[PDB]
Amino acid sequence: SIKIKNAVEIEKMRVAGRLAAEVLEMIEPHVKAGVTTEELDQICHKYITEVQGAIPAPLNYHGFPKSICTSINHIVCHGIPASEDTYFGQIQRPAVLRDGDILNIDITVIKDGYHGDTSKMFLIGDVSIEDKRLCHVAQECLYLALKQVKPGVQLGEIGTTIEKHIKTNNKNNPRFKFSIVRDYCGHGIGAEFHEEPQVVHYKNSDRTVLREGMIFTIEPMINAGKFGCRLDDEDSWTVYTADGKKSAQWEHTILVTATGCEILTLRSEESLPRILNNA
Ligand code: NA
Repeated sequence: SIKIKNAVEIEKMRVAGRLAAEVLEMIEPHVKAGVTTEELDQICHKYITEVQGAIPAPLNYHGFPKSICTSINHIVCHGIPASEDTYFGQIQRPAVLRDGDILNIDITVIKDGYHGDTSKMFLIGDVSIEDKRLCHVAQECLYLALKQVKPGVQLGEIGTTIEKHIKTNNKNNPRFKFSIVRDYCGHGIGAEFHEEPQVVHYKNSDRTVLREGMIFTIEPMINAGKFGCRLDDEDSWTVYTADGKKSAQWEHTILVTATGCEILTLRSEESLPRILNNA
């Protein structure tokens, strides 16, 4: 059943959302060539627990071995912080940032029983034009989906909007053609991490109607190659592009308002309004 948050729950979700954004703002100066994902995990864990008085959800509730997810390059999602680069057979399982890398840091914070879920891309040193375009177009996908959100809109319009943007990108930029990951989706979020509904990022005809008070994530994963993914069966978590090309993701937790949406995880650096009037 999809939850409609009451005024008290919305305020707690606003606090959780800001805390999750704050972690991403705090960590930025630590993100650079030669730092391990393990170090970033230690700094975030300590900040979340000691400064925010909050909980890292993945470590405590999801059976994740660390506090944050750190996905580099061809890792799509659920990269595991570590101190050393390892291998899944022939596939690199990176842990140490290099010039030219792209990194997603994925933060899920709980404060007073409510969740804030967000992620962003960081560009490490001099990143190629193709990697910049991938990160940029993935963020455009999130931002354009947000512009469609208001009461009465069918859920399928989110993925339909994202796929329309990627189709246009691919028609206009044959050198920088992208695909949408199909295996992972956004989701209702609140008192529980995984609530209804499921939010797919590709073209679909889901007729679920958005209502004021619903809270859910939009988190499109865009691949520089084909859409397919491969799960690390050794560590249970790491998801790779099946073709070894890079992948980028941006996520916000969002509240449906009377006329649009509120971006609970908005960061200070973003040129996106915290409250969109899409009416
Ligand atoms: Na990636």
